[PDB]
Amino acid sequence: SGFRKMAFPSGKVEGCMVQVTCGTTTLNGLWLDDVVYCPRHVICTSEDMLNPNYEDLLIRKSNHNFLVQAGNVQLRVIGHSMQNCVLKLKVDTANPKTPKYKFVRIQPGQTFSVLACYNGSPSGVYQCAMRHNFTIKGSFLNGSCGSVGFNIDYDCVSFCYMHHMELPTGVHAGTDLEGNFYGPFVDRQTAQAAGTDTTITVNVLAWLYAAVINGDRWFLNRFTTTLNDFNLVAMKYNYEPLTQDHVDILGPLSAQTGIAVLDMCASLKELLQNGMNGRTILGSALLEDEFTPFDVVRQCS
Amino acid sequence: SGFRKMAFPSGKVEGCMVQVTCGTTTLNGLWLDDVVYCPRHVICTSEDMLNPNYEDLLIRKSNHNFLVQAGNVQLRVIGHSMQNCVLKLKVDTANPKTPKYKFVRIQPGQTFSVLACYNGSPSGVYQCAMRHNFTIKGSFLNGSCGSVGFNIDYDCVSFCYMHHMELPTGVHAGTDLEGNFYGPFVDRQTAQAAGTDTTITVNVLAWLYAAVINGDRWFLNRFTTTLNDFNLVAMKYNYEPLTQDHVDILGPLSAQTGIAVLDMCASLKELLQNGMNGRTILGSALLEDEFTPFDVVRQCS
Ligand SMILES: COCCOc1cncc(-n2c(=O)[nH]/c(=N\c3cc4cn(C)nc4cc3Cl)n(Cc3cc(C#N)ccc3C)c2=O)c1
Ligand SMILES: COCCOc1cncc(-n2c(=O)[nH]/c(=N\c3cc4cn(C)nc4cc3Cl)n(Cc3cc(C#N)ccc3C)c2=O)c1
Repeated sequence: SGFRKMAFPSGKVEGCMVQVTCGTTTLNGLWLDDVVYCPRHVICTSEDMLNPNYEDLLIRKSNHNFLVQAGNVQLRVIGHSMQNCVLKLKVDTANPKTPKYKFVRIQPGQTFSVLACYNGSPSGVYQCAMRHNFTIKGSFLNGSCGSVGFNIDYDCVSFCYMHHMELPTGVHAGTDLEGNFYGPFVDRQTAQAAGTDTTITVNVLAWLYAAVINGDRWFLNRFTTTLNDFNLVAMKYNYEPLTQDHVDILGPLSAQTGIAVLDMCASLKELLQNGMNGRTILGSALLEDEFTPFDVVRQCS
Repeated sequence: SGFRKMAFPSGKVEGCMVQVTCGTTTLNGLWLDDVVYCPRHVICTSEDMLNPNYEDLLIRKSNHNFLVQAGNVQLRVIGHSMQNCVLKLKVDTANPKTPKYKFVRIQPGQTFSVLACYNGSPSGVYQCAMRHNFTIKGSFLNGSCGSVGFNIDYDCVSFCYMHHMELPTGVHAGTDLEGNFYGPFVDRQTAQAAGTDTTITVNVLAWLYAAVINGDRWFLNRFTTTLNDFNLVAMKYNYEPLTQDHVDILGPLSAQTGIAVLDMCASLKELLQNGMNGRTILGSALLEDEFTPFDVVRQCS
């Protein structure tokens, strides 16, 4: 029993973190086979960071301008190129610790583990969700750029996020490992703002099922509702509209608990309209939306 | 910016997890140098588990009754002994991945990372705190016995917890790595109950400082209080009494935020007496007590 914000074991990724330095600008990189991936912002000097022309800055560099350190071992850079907002540094040694891996792009509402790193050294691991506005609410300090987000399935690491910057609201923006930003953000020092966000409804319902599996039942009721009346209430509370595919994905949890999906939606409507009255669910006093149905099944089955 | 429940990177521990099987009873073990540590309950058959005499059960075993598997490699058991509630299996191969390590026992209110494992295979990592009643609120399913809790300091893994059982309330009990239980629990199938718990006050104040560092300020006030009037309110809300050593430990966070410790205690008193009024702190609607001052400093500095 129990339900926690659980990350994937981080070892497979720890073995790929390195430090990349260009001049006095430094950040983290990801070493897979004989390639090091990192944010292209590393080629910026202090005066370049406000409004850089990255093609211009890159053509003025050569391989020896990039110092890559894996532990204490310096890796020799033998090629460089730019791929969207990521730099690819070809090195003369293939990383012996390379796991099986994939570069995947994720959808809003999906979760992943983040390995926060500084100076190429991993410091901590936690779970994140990609928000509807394509930001993540991470925990990153100065020097964390190039830290990666990932999921693990059968020894295969699917990398989905590399961290670039913090926005003024304190949330985080980055790219997939192909260098393409999540959301309408650019790697320049402009005051950029995250768009409006919404609550991920299917995740809240998955978490309510997790609560039932773990013995919190107080929010259940004999009421039911229709999908459209539920969505009429969701809209009023800034919740994503629930779709039939969402209902479908919740099928397994519904079966294992014996609470029909639209019944649990009736529960959620009541919770949105009346609050929790000093009561908690799985140790939380608000409705949690950063657990996917898959996350719930993994921890509760 | 940002504040998350952050675990230590788990790789150093992943390299030490193995599976231990005795008859048809199986669980996880920890392989360090040429020794495998695991819960002694593994020597119990189904009929032994209710009321076992472990000395009797152990003397009836020989080395070949223990099957230890590290990945697909079977490790040959060459000695066995019992140390309190842990079994030590000497194997003929020293684990090449052994990190620098220590066996330490922790105090209520201290936190640690848990690497949840099944069949010797790590599945997830999360942060836990040792409660005042010596339980932890973990996330463990059947087969998780032998999973370990740890902290990491400068490449040294301090192991502090090995998981044994779930109590009827769904919280978790286990031992230090010397085999000595945290709390008044025994490794037998008796209905055992966790004693009363309290809220860890110094941790709540540390978390309020984390909130200020991250820009949540709404709960601050010009009020102040004395330690004893604060404690008079704490007692009423089942909070641990705050001591001068706690005030001392909060010194650094107080300095970096410029909010005196007893000022923040005035804030906490107001929060306990009036609640939060639909407002949140660091994304939570209740007062969080599983972050130590050290945890806060690590993530916010
Ligand atoms: C309470 O803490 C508040 C700060 O927290 C943070 C959380 N996440 C990230 C950061 N962060 C950083 O650390 N560096 C950071 N620029 C840098 C500054 C540097 C100074 N030297 C010597 N070398 C440096 C390397 C970088 Cl890259 N930029 C800005 C940024 C980074 C990238 C990338 N890639 C792309 C575009 C931008 C505008 C940032 O946003 C800070
Ligand atoms: C929603 O889930 C509810 C269950 O969640 C859990 C969370 N934590 C732990 C458990 N758990 C388990 O997994 N096994 C478990 N006994 C076992 C049963 C087994 C069957 N075979 C084939 N082999 C087994 C090995 C174990 Cl050890 N015991 C009980 C227990 C274990 C130890 C140890 N060491 C010492 C004393 C006791 C009484 C337990 O409490 C279950």
